[PDB]
Parts: sequence; structure tokens; C-alpha cells
Amino acid sequence: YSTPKRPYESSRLDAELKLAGEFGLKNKKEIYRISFQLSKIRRAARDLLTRDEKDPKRLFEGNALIRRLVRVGVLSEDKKKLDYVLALKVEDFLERRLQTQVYKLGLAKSVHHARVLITQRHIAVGKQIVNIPSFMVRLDSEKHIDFAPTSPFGGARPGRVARRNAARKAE
Amino acid sequence: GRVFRYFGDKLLISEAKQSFTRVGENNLTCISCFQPVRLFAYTVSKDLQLTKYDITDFSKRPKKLKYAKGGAKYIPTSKHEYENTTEGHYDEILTVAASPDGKYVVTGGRDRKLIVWSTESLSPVKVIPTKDRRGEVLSLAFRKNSDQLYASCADFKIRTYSINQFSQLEILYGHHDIVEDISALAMERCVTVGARDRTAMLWKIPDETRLTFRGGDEPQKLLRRWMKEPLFFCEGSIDVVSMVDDFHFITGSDNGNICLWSLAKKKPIFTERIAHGILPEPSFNDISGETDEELRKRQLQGKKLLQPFWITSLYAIPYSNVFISGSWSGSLKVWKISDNLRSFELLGELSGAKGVVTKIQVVESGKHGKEKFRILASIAKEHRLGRWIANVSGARNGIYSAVIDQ
Amino acid sequence: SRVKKRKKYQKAQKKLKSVRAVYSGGQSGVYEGEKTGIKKGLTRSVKFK
Amino acid sequence: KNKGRISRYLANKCSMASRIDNYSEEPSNVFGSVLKKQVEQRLEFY
Amino acid sequence: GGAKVVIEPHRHAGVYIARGKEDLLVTKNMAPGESVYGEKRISVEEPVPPTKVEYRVWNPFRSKLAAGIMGGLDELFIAPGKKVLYLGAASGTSVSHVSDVVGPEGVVYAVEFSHRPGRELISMAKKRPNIIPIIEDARHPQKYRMLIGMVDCVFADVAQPDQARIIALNSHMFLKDQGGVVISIKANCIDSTVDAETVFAREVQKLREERIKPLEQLTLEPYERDHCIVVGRYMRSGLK
Amino acid sequence: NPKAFPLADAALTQQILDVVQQAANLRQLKKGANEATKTLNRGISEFIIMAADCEPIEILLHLPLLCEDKNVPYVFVPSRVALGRACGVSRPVIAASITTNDASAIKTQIYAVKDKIETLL
Amino acid sequence: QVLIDTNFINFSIQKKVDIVRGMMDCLLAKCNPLITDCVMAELEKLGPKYRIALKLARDPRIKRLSCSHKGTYADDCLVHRVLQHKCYIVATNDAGLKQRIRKIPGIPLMSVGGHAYVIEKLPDVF
RNA sequence: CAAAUUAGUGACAAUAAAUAACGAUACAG
RNA sequence: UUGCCGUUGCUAUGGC
Ligand SMILES: [Zn+2]
Repeated sequence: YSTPKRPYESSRLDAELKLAGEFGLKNKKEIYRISFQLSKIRRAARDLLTRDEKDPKRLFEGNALIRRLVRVGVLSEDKKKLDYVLALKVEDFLERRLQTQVYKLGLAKSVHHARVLITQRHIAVGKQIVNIPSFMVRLDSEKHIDFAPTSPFGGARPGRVARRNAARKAE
Repeated sequence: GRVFRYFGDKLLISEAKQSFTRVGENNLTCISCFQPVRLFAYTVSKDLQLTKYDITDFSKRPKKLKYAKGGAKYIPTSKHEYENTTEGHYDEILTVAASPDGKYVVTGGRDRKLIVWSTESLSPVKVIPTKDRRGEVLSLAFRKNSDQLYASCADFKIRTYSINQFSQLEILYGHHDIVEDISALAMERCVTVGARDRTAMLWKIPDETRLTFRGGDEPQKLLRRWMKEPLFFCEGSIDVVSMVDDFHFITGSDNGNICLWSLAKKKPIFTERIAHGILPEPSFNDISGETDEELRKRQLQGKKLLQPFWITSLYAIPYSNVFISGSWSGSLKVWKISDNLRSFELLGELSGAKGVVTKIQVVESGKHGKEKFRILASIAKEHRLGRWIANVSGARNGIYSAVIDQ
Repeated sequence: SRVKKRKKYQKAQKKLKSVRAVYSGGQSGVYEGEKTGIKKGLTRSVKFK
Repeated sequence: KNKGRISRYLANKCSMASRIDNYSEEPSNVFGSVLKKQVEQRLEFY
Repeated sequence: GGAKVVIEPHRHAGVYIARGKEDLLVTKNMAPGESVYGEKRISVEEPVPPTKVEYRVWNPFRSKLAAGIMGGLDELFIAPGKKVLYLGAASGTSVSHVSDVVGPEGVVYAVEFSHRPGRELISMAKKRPNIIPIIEDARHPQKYRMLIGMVDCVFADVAQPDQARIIALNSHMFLKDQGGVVISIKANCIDSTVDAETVFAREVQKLREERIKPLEQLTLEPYERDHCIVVGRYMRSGLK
Repeated sequence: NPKAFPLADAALTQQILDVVQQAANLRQLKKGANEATKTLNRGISEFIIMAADCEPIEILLHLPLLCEDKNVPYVFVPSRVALGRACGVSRPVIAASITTNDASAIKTQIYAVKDKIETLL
Repeated sequence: QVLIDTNFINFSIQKKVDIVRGMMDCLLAKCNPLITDCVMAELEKLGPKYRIALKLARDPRIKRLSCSHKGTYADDCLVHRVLQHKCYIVATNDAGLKQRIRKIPGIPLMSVGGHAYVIEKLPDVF
């Protein structure tokens, strides 16, 4: 990642305040990392617009870029134009992470409940338990985010607090 | 294995001995059969009963042998998803599957269980729950000449089992709606179809990889293709499969399509748009509520709300040249696939099955050049998943057996 | 570091109700009334030029 | 009870009948007949 | 629910405030003794004996104009003797309140295009005689140019993307010079690809291009997300 | 013009039914006619789907007047059976409603379907 | 959408930056540049020394607004129409207009600095 | 102010996580 | 040939 140009202006501070509060982020490094690679993405798409129609670079790298952006999921299926890559922005990228997605699918009650579910390993996309919150789920892994079968919020055996309370109430 | 049984035009069609043995079970749901290398069959219903039949008395109707009826007694005393280890079904058994060797039948439904019953006594030998809340099983298929079961569960999941070891092999993920149907042959490949994502996937199960096949018919380009000189349109939901051989399969859709797909082409090779007709439009005495026939006819909008029958059962005889389609048009259809394997074509109809066809499969007899088969088809008056079905037009809950010859 | 930004964003969006008027989600139940007063002298609308 | 929920059955059938009757332009009687048959079947079931 | 309030005249003529422990925007009732959309009423006994006259609570979550009034608009042009051309009289919800603000000596022309709302408009305009219901498309003012003459304010609660053209056509036909133009702009129904401030700026630019000088805009935010009322006057010569 | 006028063609119908199924999974769908009119007069609804072939038609034609009053898009799907099957319940439904939610993972899809049926309407 | 004024155009031509391409590689987004009629009046009043600047402002890619007031004071017009609406970027190089615009909140400010455009109060530039 | 090597010691803050999540009740203005 | 019930056949159908 890389720090911004003027990192301490008040619009940037209220921006990062709204982003970290609305998406449950821990520090500025999440925003700065995802915005750095978004800057690379649309700095490339700017050059793909500054070259002309029927350029080989524009044709092939343009449909390649919009198809892998659609498959990451930040771009919808119908807007297959290259100016929407310029209209893309940072919260379109961090709505795709797993903490945001767990909360939006409703397995958690807030983004903080989603973050602690993910870091306590109750969430598995597909086959594998994912355990970091900033995961960038894709458009095919969007619908298999569910509770892990190794976890008491799935169907598994209940954890140590529940079983110790059950044992002490059996005593 | 390619298509080595080229016999589509060979056998007779129009004079089958069709016996519709009506049974007293509300909404039969599945049919499982068996042949060694006496033949038994299995049915199961929405009334929570499994029923064993003998079928080997080929020239006459099948014979009831044994009930196995779950009920409200089998509701677990926990409501907890991993102590679901009871011995009977308390809700909506959807699918049966007989073993290729015939020691067991294995069944399951909306009670998210797999109960494996012995054949000789219809007794529950083992219970395997699917360990989560939405884990309702919707289709079961053994791979042929084996002891390995492929169940398709509504968690967008496909579970695999070894039945004689009472073990689960592999859970494999990747559909996008509920995996409404499954199909397998002797290879360790499998072919599943999820309902509304309009894709059929086939799974290399040891590699745990897949090939996806989407649909993609559009009424814009299709009506332009007809406009170069017409009631046909897009697609609702791919519903049923059967793997014909190890390079091709066939899919039954929600808009009455039957499609033929290869292992080497994403888009389908062949379509057949209307396969069982379009439904009778709702009557003018049951659409509007006005007095005059002119306004009650204006409330039909012409042809805009005629909906096609959807194929709710499809069965390809393995490696053969002929498959059978069934819905609530009353008449099963028999189609043969051409020898160049790029098209199929309607041979004939089997018109003695009034109701929804919740299952089709065939039973073989005769030698390499002279053959006769009995086509079993479970007939209900209600779709095998939800109700949704009005205008029950003379239906009965039975087993439509047909005896086809030559 | 996470709980601090959880609780300085809750403070910020409680201060935002003071400066603007925030769309809370529409009419909850029966329309009870304005619950806080109606000023007939104040006009909080942006005049042009 | 049964007497308490026949009121609810008759309520939602009566709302259905009033919708038919208002938004049809020159109404018939046949759907009021069918809903009367339905509610008498429901009360005779109890 | 059975409580007692004090009625007090607002700054705006023809509308009132009922102070209790929650105060209500309130209008006089032109058809006393019934409610039109289920709002609550207030019956005062004003002093032959005193007569029971009554008042109707204007609900800001069911009226963009009441949301504008109690957010604070410096000048409505809907006044107690005027003629208002209501465009998009989608039912009799706000047209009844505009009608009895305008009073018995003024006229509200309620233009609506759909037909079941038109049937309810005619049955409401029976008991409110100062409503002329006009069932016609506002995109063609010539189709009802014979029924309306020389209005004083236009109110536009249409929710179509060709809003500014509809407002301009109806104003050029029937509005008089330095008359009122009250617009309820819904950003999402104009277009949703741009933000709300972009579409409000474009609509205000369209109004001054059709020579309606905007005086005032209000976002009306606690009652509607991404709405606006723009109050302008029809200048007709010299926005400068 | 019939009574059930703004009917959708087949591509729009399948787009509508796919987002109906996803909202039903995400608990954002209120299904049935009187639940739909309840959520419509409450104001938590983004668009209403009526099926244009139930056994009366005025039984759900009461809802376009409500949608017109509150400026909500309404669209007619030509199959109550397919609408119930998309809703995920074991019966045909004749009307359904997409409730508003901003912690909703399908908001872009719902907004795209709203734009399509509003340019239709 | 970016409101231009006269010294921004003059500094663009003095630094050899294209208007729409300089805006695009400054913001990495698609820009719509707007010349108000008062900015255009000011460029025309600048005389026949500034013919190059006037007929570079006459560009079909640069859209143009219609201000409705007397006089041609572009700083007043830009300040009023930006504090009315808050959907505008202001591209300017006047020190006084830069101080006005960066004192009113929520308004990003663009300016020719060095050999390309810079942007300050827009918090999403990378 | 990193004298140990004869798979291990001998970091250059470079790297993704945590230091809590969800409820109930009471009392204030 | 079945949960009832009807025609039944001395086997096929049709209403819930
Ligand atoms: Zn100007």
C-alpha cells in the first residue's frame, strides 16, 4: 500500500471516519490498501480510455479487465463498458469483503459481530473456514457464505462455555 | 463409454401393455428399481411411507410386498441438528435409491436424514444426518455397479457416501440454487443440476472440479430467427437430468425444453422447445368476475399468459439410444437420439398416465437383439417438491407401468 | 483500535442529527405529531443567489 | 376458538369479495357464490 | 386521541398549528364530518349558537407539501384565495389539503392521468366543490386547455423524468406572470445514475432555462430521503 | 388495455423471479396479497409483483391503486405458480413485495429491476 | 463536473495541459467541464491577446452552463452556484477564489500546479 | 555497544489477526 | 390392483 497525498485534510478524516465506522475497519491501512490497488486499476483503465477504438490493447485488455472486475463482483453484469471502471470507487471494493458480506447476508447482527464471527472461525465460504475479515468474496462464493459445520452456530457440538454451564447445572 | 445400444427405431412403440396400478398413497414422489447381473422396485410418498414391490412378474402389474411408514413418532426429542439420529422419517421423504448390488435401499427427504434400509426386511440399519438446518436432500444416485451414493442437498451441496462402510466420502460445493437433480454412471463423474441458476455442472469427484454448462436461449434472437420469414421464449429453471453416456447428457427445463449437451460444448448441442405442450388457459368463468364474455376475454390478453408444461421427469436409459420424458400433459413421450449424436426426435407417446410424473425409469428384459422393457413412472397429482399444481385433470396417485416390446 | 472507531463513529452520527435533519426511516406507527415543536418563524431553506 | 376464527375466515373472504366487486366494472354474482360455498364448507367442517 | 389542542394560525395564510404536547400541522376542513385518507381531525366550537367547525391533520410523511411547510419554506404561493394547478394529483391525499387551504373562494385544478385515482378524485370533488378534477395527461396541456384558465400557482407532484418539460408547458399555458411554481423533485425517479445534488442542480437549471426563477429549495430530509421542493416564480421577462 | 396492464415479457419476468427468489432467501420478501398491502401502507416496499392469472383478477388489482398513491413500482408476472415457486413456498402466491433494506446484499439487483419495470411503467 | 474559470484556462495553456485530459488524469475519472457564460464573457472581454484561450474554451467537449444574473463577475457566480448545490468541483487559480472555495465546506478544488492539475478537497483520488 | 556460525543462534515495525460480541433491567434529564 | 368411498369385473376405471 501507500499513503495518500494530503493525508490529514478534514474531508479525508471524515471520509475515513465514515468508512471505518460503516464497515467496521480497524485502522486506516484497510482503506489505504484497497484504495491503492483500486488506484492502480483505474489508472490503468484511464490509459485504456486514452487509447482509441479498435486498438488491440484496448479491445483485449478492456474486456479482460471488465470481465475480471465482474467476477470479483464490484461491477455488475450489464455494465460491460470501460467508463464504469472509472466510476468505480473504494466502498464498492470493501463491500465485497467477508465481514461486510456476513453482516449483509444476516448471519451477524452488525459488522462487529461479523468480524468476531470470522475471527472465531464460525464462517466458512464453500469448503474452507475463512478466518480473516478482509477476504473479497467473489460473485460465485457470494452464496455459499454460511456457518461452518465445525461450529455451534452451525449444527456442531456446543462450545466450552455452554458445556461447562451444562455440567455445573448438572451438578 | 459411448452409445453402444443403438436400438431406438428398432423396438415397437405404439402397442405397449400399459397398466396403471393405482395405489392408496397421497403424492408418490420417487421410484427406485434393481436388476442383478427376482427384481424389486421401491416407491416412496409424501405420506411418509416407503413401499417395496416385486416387478419381475413381467407380463402383469407389480406386487406389493412391504410397507415402512414413518410419522409423527419419529420427531427427535432435541431440535438440535446433530442428534438427528432417529430411526424413521418425520417429514416428507423425497427420494429413494436402491443399491446396484441390492443389499440396501437408501432414502431421504426434507427431514435432512439419510436412512439406509436393508432390502430383505425394510429395516433401518443406519442413520446419517446432514448436520445442518437447510440440509434437505433432493436427489440420490448410486454410481453404477458400486456402493457409492451421490446425494444432492439444498445447501448448494453434494454429499457422497460409501454405504457398506457407513461413511461419507466427500462434500462438494458449487451450485447457486438448490441442486434439484443428480445423475451418475459407472464412472466417478457425476452430473448435477441446480434449479434457478440455469446451469448444469458435472463433477470430477476425486479431483473435486467441475464443468459448468449454462443455458442461454433468448426470445429476442429466437423471434428474429423466426422473423426472417411463434410462441417460444426464454428459460425458467433447469430441473432434471440423466447422463446418457460418458460424453453426453440431457436436461429437462421449466419452460418445457429438453436439451442435449456434450462434454465438449458449453452451450447445448440440441434443443426441443415444447416437449409436452402448453397448458390450458384459465377459463373465462374463472379469470375475471365481470358479466360479459368480451371483458372476460379481454382479461386473457390473447396469448401472453399461456404457460408451457414443465418436464418434471426425464430418464435416459444408460448408454442407449432412447430416453423418456414426463409431465402432467397425461402422455409420457419417448424420444430417440440420432446415431450421429447431435439431435433427438420424438418416436411415440405413452398416454395412459394421468397426473404429474414424479419419476421415470425402465426395467430391462430380453437378450442382445430382442428386448422388452417395463417403463415405471410414479404418478401423483402434485409436484414432488411443493404443491403449486392446479387443474388436477383426472389424475390418480399410482404407478404407471408400461410393457414395451421388440 | 477497532472499538475506538466504533464509538467515535457512533458519536459522529449522533452529532449528525444535530447539524442536519437525518432521514430516520419514515413513519414508524401512527402519526403522533411533531413531538418536539413547530416553529412558524424559522425557514430552514436555501435561498438562491 | 372455532367461533373466533370463522370471523377471520369470513373477514378475508369478504375482503376478497369486496375487491372483486369494486374493481370489476359491471360485476356478476358468481364469485360471491363461490366464496359463500367456501365459507359454508369451512363452517360445516367444524 | 381524545385530547385537547389549541389552534393557532401559522405564518402561511390558510394553514394552522395545533399545539398540544406534540404539535400538528392542521388545515381547516372544507367538507366537515368525514376524513379523506384516515387522518385525524380536530373539532372546535367556534361562536344562533356556536357551530362545530373542524380541522384536519396534515401528515408530512404522506404529503410532500406538508413536509415542505414544516421543514420551513419562506413562501408558498398556495394561498387562501388563489387558483392552484395540481399536476400529478395521484389521489385525493394532498389535493384535499391544498383545496381547503385555498378555500371556498379559490380553485384547485387536480390533473391526473390514471383512472381509478380519477374516480376517487371525482368522488372527493363532490364534497369539495372547489376542486375541478381533470383526467388527462399533463404532457399535453392542449388536451385540457379548454377547461382551465389562468391559474396563480402550479404545484407539480409528478414523478416522471420529463418533469421540467411538463412544468414548463403547463406554466406557459396557464400560469400568470410572477405566479408561483412549486416543484417536488424526486431524485431517484428522475434518474438514479447520478447523485441527488446533481439532479437537483440540473432541474433548477432546466427551470431557469424555461424562465422560472427559483427562489428557494428545501431538501425535506427527515420525511423523505433524496427529495426536494423548489419554489420559484414565473418571471416571463427578466430573470436578471 | 386489460386490467392487469403492465405485464412483463419473458426476459424481464425471469429477471424479476430471480431477484424474488434471492430476496426470499434474504428475508426481504413479504409474500401474499394482504401482507403486500400491509407493507405497502407501511411504506417498507420497493416494488410489488402481481400475478396476472389468478382466479379473480380484482383480488389483486386493489394493489395498483395503493402503489399509485404511494409511488411504488408494480409489475405483472404472468404465472402465479412460477411466482410462488420463486418465492420458495409450497403454494402459488398472487402478490409479493420487496421490502426496503439498506443492509441488503442484493440492493443493486433490486435497483436494476426497479429501473427496468419503471421504464416499462 | 468541474466549473472552470479564466485563470485556470490561462494557466492550462501556459503549462500545456489539455482540459479534459488533464482533468481525467488528475482525478482518474470521467470529467465534464463547464464554462459558465460569465467565465466566457470574461475570456471574451480579455481582448484579442487571448484569442487562443477563447477558442480553446470553445470546445464541444467542454459543456457550458447558462448563468442568469447581471454583470460578468465569475467569482460571485461560481461561489453562489457551488454553495447552492455542492455537486461541483471548482477548478481555479485565483488566490481569493481559492480561499473562498476552500472555506466553504464539501467543495473540491482543482488547480494548475507544476505541469499537471492538482485536486485538494476531494478525499477519494487514489 | 548484534566478536556464539565450526536443523539451530544471529528482528532492521515488512506482514495479515486479537485485545471482545450480543441482550435484559434500573435510575436520571 | 389402495386410504377411503362409487361404478365394480366374476377386470379396468373416477371422485374426494
Ligand atoms: Zn455566471
